[PDB]
Amino acid sequence: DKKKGKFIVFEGLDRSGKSTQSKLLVEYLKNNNVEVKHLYFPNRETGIGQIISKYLKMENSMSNETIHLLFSANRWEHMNEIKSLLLKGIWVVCDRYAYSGVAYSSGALNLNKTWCMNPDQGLIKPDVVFYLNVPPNYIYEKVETQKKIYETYKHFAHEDYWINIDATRKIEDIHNDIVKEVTKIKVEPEEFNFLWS
Ligand SMILES: Cc1cn([C@@H]2C[C@H](O)[C@@H](CNC(=S)Nc3ccc(Cl)c(C(F)(F)F)c3)O2)c(=O)[nH]c1=O
Repeated sequence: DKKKGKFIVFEGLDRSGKSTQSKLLVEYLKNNNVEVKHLYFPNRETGIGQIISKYLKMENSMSNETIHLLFSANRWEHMNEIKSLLLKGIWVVCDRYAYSGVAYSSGALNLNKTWCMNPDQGLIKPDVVFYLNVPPNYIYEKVETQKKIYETYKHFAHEDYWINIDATRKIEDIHNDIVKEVTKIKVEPEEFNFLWS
């Protein structure tokens, strides 16, 4: 029944260095003989993710609710896999999750926050979210849009699982900070928890 692996999500704006730091953490975990799967959302695992790619390339004109639900569906299609890995003691490091879903739809597309949160209710909750904080300053690439998304990400800032990381600092120092925070996580197995608990 118990979750044995740890689940770490990285969030942040498009440029914030999510993928660099997530890659570095994976490498650190592996170097230490911790088994780990590196995942990212959205992905192209099935046809759901293929439609999402066409959206982001602005090749289709999909409505805001339709795309929002495809992003959430792409997370749901991964829950079996993520549950099974964590049950086995394999850690999961994931680049973006439901927090992106809410921040981008509610920030960029002006969808109601609660409506945006609902379809991700019940997803596995991560142990920690590292939010790679880079203030936006001078699809979605316009700084005003980035600022809207930045503002909505603040909806999560007060939560205990949410770890703000100043991602303007040196790559090595960011990595050391993330390793420092990972070493604080409880080592013992625990019950699975779920969004938005
Ligand atoms: C997991 C998730 C992510 N996002 C956004 C949209 C996109 O998936 C990501 C922001 N990064 C982007 S838009 N990268 C990007 C930039 C340019 C281009 Cl062309 C592309 C593409 F190749 F995918 F099209 C991708 O975060 C969402 O809006 N909702 C979600 O649920």
